[PDB]
Amino acid sequence: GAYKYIQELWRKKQSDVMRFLLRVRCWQYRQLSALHRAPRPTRPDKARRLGYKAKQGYVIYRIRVRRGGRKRPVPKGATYGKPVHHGVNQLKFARSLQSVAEERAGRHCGALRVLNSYWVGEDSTYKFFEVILIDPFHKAIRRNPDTQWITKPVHKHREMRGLTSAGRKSRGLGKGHKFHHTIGGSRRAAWRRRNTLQLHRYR
Amino acid sequence: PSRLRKTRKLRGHVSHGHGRIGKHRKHPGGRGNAGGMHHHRINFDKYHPGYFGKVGMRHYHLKRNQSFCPTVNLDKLWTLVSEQTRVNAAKNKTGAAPIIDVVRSGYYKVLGKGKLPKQPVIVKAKFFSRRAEEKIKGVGGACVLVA
Amino acid sequence: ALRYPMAVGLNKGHKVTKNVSKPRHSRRRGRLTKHTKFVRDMIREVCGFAPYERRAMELLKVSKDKRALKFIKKRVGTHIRAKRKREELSSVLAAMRKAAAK
Amino acid sequence: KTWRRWHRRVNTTQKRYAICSALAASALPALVMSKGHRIEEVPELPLVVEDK
Amino acid sequence: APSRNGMILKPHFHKDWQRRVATWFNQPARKIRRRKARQARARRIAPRPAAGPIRPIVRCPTVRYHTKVRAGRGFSLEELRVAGIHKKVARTIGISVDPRRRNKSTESLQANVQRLKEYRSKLVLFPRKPSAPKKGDSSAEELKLATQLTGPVMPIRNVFKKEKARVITEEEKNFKAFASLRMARANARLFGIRAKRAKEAAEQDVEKKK
RNA sequence: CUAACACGUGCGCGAGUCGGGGGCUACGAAAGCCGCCGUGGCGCAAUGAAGGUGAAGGCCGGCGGCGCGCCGCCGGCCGAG
RNA sequence: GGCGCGCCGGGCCCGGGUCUUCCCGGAGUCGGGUUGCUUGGGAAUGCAGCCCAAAGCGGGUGGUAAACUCCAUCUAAGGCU
RNA sequence: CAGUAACGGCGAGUGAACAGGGAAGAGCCCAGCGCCGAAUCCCCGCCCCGCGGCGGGGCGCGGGAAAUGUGGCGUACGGAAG
Ligand SMILES: [Mg+2]
Ligand SMILES: [Mg+2]
Ligand SMILES: [Mg+2]
Ligand SMILES: [Mg+2]
Ligand SMILES: [Mg+2]
Ligand SMILES: [Mg+2]
Ligand SMILES: [Mg+2]
Ligand SMILES: [Mg+2]
Ligand SMILES: [Mg+2]
Ligand SMILES: [Mg+2]
Ligand SMILES: [Mg+2]
Ligand SMILES: [Mg+2]
Ligand SMILES: [Mg+2]
Ligand SMILES: [Mg+2]
Ligand SMILES: [Mg+2]
Ligand SMILES: [Mg+2]
Ligand SMILES: [Mg+2]
Ligand SMILES: [Mg+2]
Ligand SMILES: [Mg+2]
Ligand SMILES: [Mg+2]
Ligand SMILES: [Mg+2]
Ligand SMILES: [Mg+2]
Ligand SMILES: [Mg+2]
Ligand SMILES: [Mg+2]
Ligand SMILES: [Mg+2]
Ligand SMILES: [Mg+2]
Repeated sequence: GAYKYIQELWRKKQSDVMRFLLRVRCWQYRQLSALHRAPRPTRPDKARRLGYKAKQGYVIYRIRVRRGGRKRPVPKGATYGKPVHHGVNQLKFARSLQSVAEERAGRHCGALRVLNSYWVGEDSTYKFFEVILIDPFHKAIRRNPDTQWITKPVHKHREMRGLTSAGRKSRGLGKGHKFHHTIGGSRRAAWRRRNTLQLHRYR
Repeated sequence: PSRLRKTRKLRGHVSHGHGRIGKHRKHPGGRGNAGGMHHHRINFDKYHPGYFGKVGMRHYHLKRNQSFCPTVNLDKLWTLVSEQTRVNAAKNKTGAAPIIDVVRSGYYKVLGKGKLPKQPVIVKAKFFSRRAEEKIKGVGGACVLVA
Repeated sequence: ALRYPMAVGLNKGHKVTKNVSKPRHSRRRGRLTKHTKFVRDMIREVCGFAPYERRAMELLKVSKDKRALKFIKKRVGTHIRAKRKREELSSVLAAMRKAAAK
Repeated sequence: KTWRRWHRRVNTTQKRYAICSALAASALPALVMSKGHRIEEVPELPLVVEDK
Repeated sequence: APSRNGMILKPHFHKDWQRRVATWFNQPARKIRRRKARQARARRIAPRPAAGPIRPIVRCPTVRYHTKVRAGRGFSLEELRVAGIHKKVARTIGISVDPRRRNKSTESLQANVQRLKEYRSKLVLFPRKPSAPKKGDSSAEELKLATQLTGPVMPIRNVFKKEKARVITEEEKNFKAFASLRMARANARLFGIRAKRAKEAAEQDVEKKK
């Protein structure tokens, strides 16, 4: 099948063929606006890996997030307090640019539901991402029993609770000995279970 | 019961059992265990020696189940098995020694403290002291290992 | 002598007859398939090589293997991936030498 | 606060001691009248009635 | 300000703990709610075992507990395929399966296979349609004598084999157990460097001969 | 007032002890019961940084070992200052 | 409303064992360097920015950095419950 | 487990997990590799039924989606075909 060939093709990003393609697509996507609808994926294999099926109701946006860290949004210097919290410009944000790219399109289309997202191009000052979305009130998915799970009202705005593949990876979430501080639902549920007194009746 | 407590006798007494010269102020010596090396050094060295400083090797992912090896002494060795076995061992003219599995009772290691009564045994354990196994040899009896 | 099973020692542990089960099917993930090899070498002849990989080939041609190892280790990370990339580049230079000699 | 220690736990053996003492004192005639039950016409106060 | 003598101690009440406190005054409310839910489930699965499916003999890991035997997650599918029970039909007829468990041994596998066969001898499978019976099915007069059992199905006992009082052989009274333990400790501790020094002595003898 | 600790007192049991978590059967959200629910806590063992080790002995007979009259190893006896 | 039965109509014509031959995996992602935050996680537990950026008897984990060397263990970079 | 391993001007303070006992208990689905004449889906028009959770069937040389891949089998417990 062609998808194994184009998967191994997109794996060789340092090659001259894919380097030419990445810089041409990056030129075009940098010229074009910030959040516009792509008509069809640039990565048809990767979209199928992440969940996209070419049927009526799945909508692909490519959006650019402005690349870089996160300096502290504070007047001039003047973060008032102890010299621990005097950091301004070398601070880094807890979530990733791909998750920010998911939630910007998920907020721009509040009717639709962000399924997942992937990488298309980058330069020194932008990252581009194709976030793929699902129209949850279309009858080509509300009559399909293996994708009507997203039409349920529980999964409203997965991108902003951080339930996607790139929104998940900043929660410290997983099995192991590496992820002791998130057992329970989250690193807040872990903290909340640990910092309570179970004052019983009898004691 | 507040009916029995001290504050019922300290009504009318204008300092409530804390003094007029030195009033009951809030935290006169610092909160908690404060001032270990500075102004309570006399207390922490007359009553808690060794409290300050590091000693010994740091062992990071310690698991208290790897080092599980509970001990039993020989004077309570016969308390593992019911009385009928040792009575029949005292009555047996064959020389059939009773078999005692200490791991079944829940002690991995046998140490030898007390006097052990003079009738044979087959003591099977997971570890042995030097003195314990030779007390078992001195009563005349075998030390079977088990993993 | 007596050889009781002991909790400590060279052959420590309780004696249990180990059965021979066929391995689980998750364990073969990454064992190279003929079709996958035929895809990957074709993709390499379509694309070519990375710039650091061709510069490491340029180091291996002039037989300075040690700084080529250090270069590949600095570019890819671990020393195991460094030696694996070294032996694959040595194989592609061995193929290029025999192809230019034949 | 609500987390005042409202409850008390008692050992099982002296919970049993207590009801044994209550039952055993419910058989003495002086210890029932001093509790207050007007009893003086009862046939016998460890009083067993028919199973019917 | 510590007094004369006592433990110097670390109470973890420096945080704001009164906001996050769990009072347990709904303890008997949950101990009524759980048994109401349990009675409702035991009425809902009407002849089926009230505890649930059957769960296998397992050994604990981790040296402290390996003498004991627990109930496990589910019967391993290696332990199913040699008992003759299909991996999908087991969970239908009431046999818990997990595919994650290996089988390092043979004694445990034979015990779980014997346990599955002893279970399969005891289940009373009702017909899937009550009028017409089928082949994989129990007899009609056994259907009236079915009832829910309480507690775990075939409860796991931790049974010990008692040895009889042997006569001590002279071969057993020469077993120096402490010195044997200590010699085993030293051999297991030193086994690598013995072989390394044997290796270097071998190639230095090659150096002296060649 | 809650929690931890220390000591003194009263109560039950006692080398054990405790169901506090779970379960089974108006007052009662109580009370009873479990024991192949003692898992577990504390205690019954200490010491060492650690590998670790881990809490009386005595007597008899035989075999300058001789220029252990002192036992290496066994059979018997007394036995825990 | 639920568990109960009968009828019409519609979907589906469905399984197991043995042998032979084939086939099998998620990439600017893992990982590495550095910086900042966080963690009990200590020669770096997790998260993120930038730079380098893979492999397929491969990759991760095996709580002290690293090289050789066997073992054990799961199968990431997709999704529901 | 445990106020433990550990962290901390190793000062004050901070501080989990594995194991065991319980409550509950349930597992699964794609992309890929493939094979089946796109075998798949949406909408409008007419007829029959029901229609206050717009659905079931029949007819459309009626319109689109989709080969830049929909459906059926199939997913690491292996799987497909003969
Ligand atoms: Mg500060
Ligand atoms: Mg979820
Ligand atoms: Mg990551
Ligand atoms: Mg006065
Ligand atoms: Mg006073
Ligand atoms: Mg005054
Ligand atoms: Mg004062
Ligand atoms: Mg004064
Ligand atoms: Mg005060
Ligand atoms: Mg000073
Ligand atoms: Mg004072
Ligand atoms: Mg005091
Ligand atoms: Mg006292
Ligand atoms: Mg403790
Ligand atoms: Mg911060
Ligand atoms: Mg933060
Ligand atoms: Mg911090
Ligand atoms: Mg190590
Ligand atoms: Mg996966
Ligand atoms: Mg997953
Ligand atoms: Mg200091
Ligand atoms: Mg903190
Ligand atoms: Mg656990
Ligand atoms: Mg249960
Ligand atoms: Mg499917
Ligand atoms: Mg397909």
